[PDB]
Amino acid sequence: AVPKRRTSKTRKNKRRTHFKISVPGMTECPNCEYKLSHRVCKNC
Amino acid sequence: VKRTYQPNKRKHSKVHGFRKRMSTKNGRKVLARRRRKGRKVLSA
Amino acid sequence: YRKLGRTSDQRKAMLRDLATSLIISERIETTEARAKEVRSVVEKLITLGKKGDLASRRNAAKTLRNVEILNEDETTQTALQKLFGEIAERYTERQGGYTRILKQGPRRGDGAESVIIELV
Amino acid sequence: MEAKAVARTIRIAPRKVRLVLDLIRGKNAAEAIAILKLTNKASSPVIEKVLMSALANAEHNYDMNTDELVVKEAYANEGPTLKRFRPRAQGRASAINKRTSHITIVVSDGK
RNA sequence: UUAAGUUAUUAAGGGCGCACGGUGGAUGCCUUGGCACUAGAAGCCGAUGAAGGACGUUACUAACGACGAUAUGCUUUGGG
RNA sequence: ACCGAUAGUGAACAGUACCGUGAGGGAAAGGUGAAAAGCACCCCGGAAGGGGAGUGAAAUAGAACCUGAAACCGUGUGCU
RNA sequence: GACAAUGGUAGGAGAGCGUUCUAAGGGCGUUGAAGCAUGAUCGUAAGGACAUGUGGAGCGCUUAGAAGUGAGAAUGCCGGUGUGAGUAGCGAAAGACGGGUGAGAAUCCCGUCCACCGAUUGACUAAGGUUUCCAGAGGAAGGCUCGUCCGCUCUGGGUUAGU
RNA sequence: CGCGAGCUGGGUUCAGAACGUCGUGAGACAGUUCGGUCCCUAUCCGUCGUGGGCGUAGGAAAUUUGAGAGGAGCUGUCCUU
RNA sequence: AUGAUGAGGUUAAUAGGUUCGAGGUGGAAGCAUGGUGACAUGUGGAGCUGACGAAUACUAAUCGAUCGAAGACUUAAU
Ligand SMILES: CC[C@H]1OC(=O)[C@@](C)(F)C(=O)[C@H](C)[C@@H](O[C@@H]2O[C@H](C)C[C@H](N(C)C)[C@H]2O)[C@](C)(OC)C[C@@H](C)C(=O)[C@H](C)[C@H]2N(CCCCn3cc(-c4cccc(N)c4)nn3)C(=O)O[C@]12C
Ligand SMILES: [K+]
Ligand SMILES: [Mg+2]
Ligand SMILES: [Mg+2]
Ligand SMILES: [Mg+2]
Ligand SMILES: [Mg+2]
Ligand SMILES: [Mg+2]
Ligand SMILES: [Mg+2]
Ligand SMILES: [Mg+2]
Ligand SMILES: [Mg+2]
Ligand SMILES: [Mg+2]
Ligand SMILES: [Mg+2]
Ligand SMILES: [Mg+2]
Ligand SMILES: [Mg+2]
Ligand SMILES: [Mg+2]
Ligand SMILES: [Mg+2]
Ligand SMILES: [Mg+2]
Ligand SMILES: [Mg+2]
Ligand SMILES: [Mg+2]
Ligand SMILES: [Mg+2]
Ligand SMILES: [Mg+2]
Ligand SMILES: [Mg+2]
Ligand SMILES: [Mg+2]
Ligand SMILES: [Mg+2]
Ligand SMILES: [Mg+2]
Ligand SMILES: [Mg+2]
Ligand SMILES: [Mg+2]
Ligand SMILES: [Mg+2]
Ligand SMILES: [Mg+2]
Ligand SMILES: [Mg+2]
Ligand SMILES: [Mg+2]
Ligand SMILES: [Mg+2]
Ligand SMILES: [Mg+2]
Ligand SMILES: [Mg+2]
Ligand SMILES: [Mg+2]
Ligand SMILES: [Mg+2]
Ligand SMILES: [Mg+2]
Ligand SMILES: [Mg+2]
Ligand SMILES: [Mg+2]
Ligand SMILES: [Mg+2]
Ligand SMILES: [Mg+2]
Ligand SMILES: [Mg+2]
Ligand SMILES: [Mg+2]
Ligand SMILES: [Mg+2]
Ligand SMILES: [Zn+2]
Repeated sequence: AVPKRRTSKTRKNKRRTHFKISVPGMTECPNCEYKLSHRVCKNC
Repeated sequence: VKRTYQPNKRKHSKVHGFRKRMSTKNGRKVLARRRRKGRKVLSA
Repeated sequence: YRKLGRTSDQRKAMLRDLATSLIISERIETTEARAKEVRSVVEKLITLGKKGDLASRRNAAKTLRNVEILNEDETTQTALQKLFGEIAERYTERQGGYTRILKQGPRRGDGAESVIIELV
Repeated sequence: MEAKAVARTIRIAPRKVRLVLDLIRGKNAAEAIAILKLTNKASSPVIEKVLMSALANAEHNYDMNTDELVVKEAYANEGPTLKRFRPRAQGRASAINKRTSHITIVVSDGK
């Protein structure tokens, strides 16, 4: 129910290895800057 | 659920007010103690 | 079919509201899942309107809301009348596919995918 | 040269800001702008404003190229923490840390 | 070319060292306030309404000091 | 041959804030600079906040303002 | 020079290190004191220097004197900051769309439709609270999200009795 | 006397009450009787599933050998002889 | 659960719609007729029908972007 020992800096960052976001899937707008793929401009 | 403090202007003044304190020697002792300590509020 | 995070009665009512709003405004912005669900409702309604008979009109009245639409100049009509009038005539020679969905991207408040669904 | 901009005491926890910062570090300015515009995170417009400010510094104060700029440095430091409390059960109060960030962006032409 | 054998390159992340930042308010320096005493004096006021307060008074206005409808002060005698 | 801001009064800025029906309990909180000379003006930004330009001996002395330790949080990488 | 001795708890004995203050002597310091930081330095230990950076006005040395004189543990006291962790939770419920405003809108305004209470989720008195009421302006903090909104902030207003 | 951070809580070491018994008494028991709050968001190892990295001396698509590991393993009745 | 796996991405049946089926329900609405009426009969195995089957590009799978080798050495048979 509770941590028996505190988590070291090393273990914490090891666990955060995969905690990240990825670059959006984006494409240049041929006529109308960049946009999400399969989305309309909605602002151009 | 019902709690202990049920406010009542009249009750509060009659039990803890200035005149009730002046009414007994021990109440006057309370006022003297509070004046000696330098309290802003001496009674209700 | 999708549940849309609602009970059956709530989901049915929301789908009726969305379908009537689409019929009235011809172009609405909603979430992705709601639009994917309502495309079927709206297109089956348009099928009934193309059928045109009295029984089809009453079956359509089971689903449509009772809303009024002020047209060009102070002339009113119901959403059912528009569905069996202008909308049905617009799609006489089109065999299905009366709507399209255009994705807009996430919105600020909850990251939900906003889309436009419009009549074709 | 190098141009810099700093947004101090932004009311977003540094853990969350750094997630977005990691995307644009080392990228070209235009690519970073597109990434920030299309990234769905609360930090994105704050970071975008810091980057725009850095690019404006470049152009106006140092007459830099404005099209050959890269995001040389991008980091978030910890600002002062607003200490708050949430009532819990049994009359107990629990601490809430409303953390802040200092956000820095450095652009450069590489020369 | 094959066979048998040997040994690299990678770092998602981690470790050590170093560099540069942030946070935080220790440390040093400082004193507006204290602490303990010495010497000289004085100790207690009030129905001629006390001690302590409330409410007000400044051109502007919250609090504190001062003042009391003569109110952020009046007269007078000296100093300056 | 007393203290020097966790000390010394509880109180250097308070019997206040706050807690309690009440008697009563009772904090935290000092330092820009020699002088406000407290950053005209330009730029990004709704603002906040910044980068310049100025003031200053010093602005990593810019008011959350002397010094600014450690825990803690980041960025770069020499070896691994 | 040449022989011996030198494990150690409670505990006894001896000799020293360092901190603040005082007296006397002698010195340092804006050509940069204390403090802080770094270093591959010295001493048998406690510990002592030097160099460089930071800092910006006080401080060593010698001899002697006096102590609030040395912390790693007290479920110690106060402060700061971690971990658990982007985890638990975000406090009974029906919303949808259009239009508007705005730097920014699921969350503000307006509209239509839908839905909930209705011996009450309606209306009015009392206690209690004491300006929370109204208008205009705002969005740092507060609001368990957002916020252009607000019982929040700023400015100006508002309570009328012979019954 | 495996197993309550897996469950229950009938019994047993709780405050109420009663009987028998003992004690002057307050009370008590080689006894009995009715009633009587079961908290915890899993950090590490362990276990069940399921992904990412790199390695496997070029890179890849597919088909595979099997070192080794797990699973399975019960039995009745009747007829005939 | 999410990753993952598998079917597809216009040189396309991946999903939705449309049209037609299977199965389910059991006789729609409207109208006519009979009945004072409740109702009944006929039109007519009718109407309706999520997930199942087929056909059909009507709608959506646009454009595009990212990663990804160049085969080390030593000795033997050829
Ligand atoms: C249900 C919550 C309670 O848990 C429990 O009661 C149990 C089920 F968790 C519990 O009985 C645990 C297991 C207990 O520990 C045991 O103690 C034994 C002596 C020994 C044993 N082991 C070591 C052999 C221990 O594990 C004990 C002492 O709690 C009484 C633990 C201690 C730390 C204790 O007192 C704690 C603080 C105890 N407590 C007093 C409750 C006291 C009884 N209570 C009060 C309330 C209540 C109060 C306010 C509002 C509401 N709605 C309810 N509900 N129940 C609370 O307020 O909360 C809890 C946690
Ligand atoms: K019929
Ligand atoms: Mg669903
Ligand atoms: Mg229902
Ligand atoms: Mg409570
Ligand atoms: Mg990496
Ligand atoms: Mg540091
Ligand atoms: Mg005054
Ligand atoms: Mg200090
Ligand atoms: Mg003090
Ligand atoms: Mg400035
Ligand atoms: Mg500036
Ligand atoms: Mg400037
Ligand atoms: Mg400045
Ligand atoms: Mg400095
Ligand atoms: Mg400082
Ligand atoms: Mg010895
Ligand atoms: Mg020996
Ligand atoms: Mg001794
Ligand atoms: Mg000694
Ligand atoms: Mg000594
Ligand atoms: Mg000193
Ligand atoms: Mg001591
Ligand atoms: Mg301790
Ligand atoms: Mg903590
Ligand atoms: Mg944590
Ligand atoms: Mg998560
Ligand atoms: Mg966990
Ligand atoms: Mg979870
Ligand atoms: Mg959750
Ligand atoms: Mg709620
Ligand atoms: Mg109802
Ligand atoms: Mg109001
Ligand atoms: Mg908020
Ligand atoms: Mg207000
Ligand atoms: Mg057992
Ligand atoms: Mg049990
Ligand atoms: Mg157990
Ligand atoms: Mg029991
Ligand atoms: Mg007897
Ligand atoms: Mg029972
Ligand atoms: Mg085998
Ligand atoms: Mg093995
Ligand atoms: Mg058998
Ligand atoms: Zn575009």
